[PDB]
Amino acid sequence: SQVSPTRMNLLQRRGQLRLAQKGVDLLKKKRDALVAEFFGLVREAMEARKALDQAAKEAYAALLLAQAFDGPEVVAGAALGVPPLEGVEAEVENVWGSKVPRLKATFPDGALLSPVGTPAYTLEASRAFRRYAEALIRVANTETRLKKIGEEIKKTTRRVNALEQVVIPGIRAQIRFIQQVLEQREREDTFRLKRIKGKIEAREAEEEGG
Amino acid sequence: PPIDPLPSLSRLMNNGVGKGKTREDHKQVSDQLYSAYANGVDIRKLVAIIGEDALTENDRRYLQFADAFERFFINQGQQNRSIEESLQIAWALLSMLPQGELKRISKDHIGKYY
Repeated sequence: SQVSPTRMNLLQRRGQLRLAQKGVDLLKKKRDALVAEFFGLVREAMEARKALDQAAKEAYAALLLAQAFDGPEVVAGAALGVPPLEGVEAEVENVWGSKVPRLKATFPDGALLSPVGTPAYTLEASRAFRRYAEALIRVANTETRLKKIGEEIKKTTRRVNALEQVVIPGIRAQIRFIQQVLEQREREDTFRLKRIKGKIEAREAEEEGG
Repeated sequence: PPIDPLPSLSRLMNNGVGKGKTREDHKQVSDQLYSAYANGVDIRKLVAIIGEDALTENDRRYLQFADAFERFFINQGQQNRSIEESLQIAWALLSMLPQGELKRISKDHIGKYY
């Protein structure tokens, strides 16, 4: 049905190996860079997280049975709610491992400025909102980085896997198949040329005999 | 010995064999081993292609059968196994696959060796 020609195809399939092997060489160290730096961000992430998780909650959990009627008061003095449509600051960024968007969680929420209410807890709960915001930026960058480094990792293992099967020995067997048929064609050459020789000698053998 | 049966294909597989001409379950355990390994090695293709996986929990059992058939069965050194010893223990690796997901072996033989 669809079968490869020998003479036309030859030159394409020899440069096929040149093109492939070199391309894949550098393709290799292309993602390697990006994963080495990625360890750096995942580790560093949680640094602020242990510190500020606990000092947020410090006041929160100590303002639940002194709240549920001082809930009103606390929300009043403080800076009103973050917008539900893009209260966060979304950033777009094109990078290898496809176009993945990032973002940083910084918005207003105030701190140490609610008037009236519980002496300590009110103000301490308001201040705590910062320790959500700030802390959240770390996870804001690593969970979006996670989706980028997903793309790379998967495409990487894909190419290796693929290459060692369909591609590489296939781009081989093409030269081989070609070769062998070019070669074998030249049996008929020699056989014909043989019989040609036989004629020639047979002709000069009628001058001197029969 | 390294024998891979997946590119292997024989001419007869129910001739010179049958109930009492070899063992009653020889004929049964033939086709069984074949499609069982198959569905193991198959997965190990598709894992690279997407994520680091390509399996559920109903794939994970056929998965261990490609390890099980491996160094336990295929490998043996040069030790002589008997026609008994072969199929007998071939049913201890077939305990790891669900018996309700077997379709290449008959049910009356499930009750003879489990």
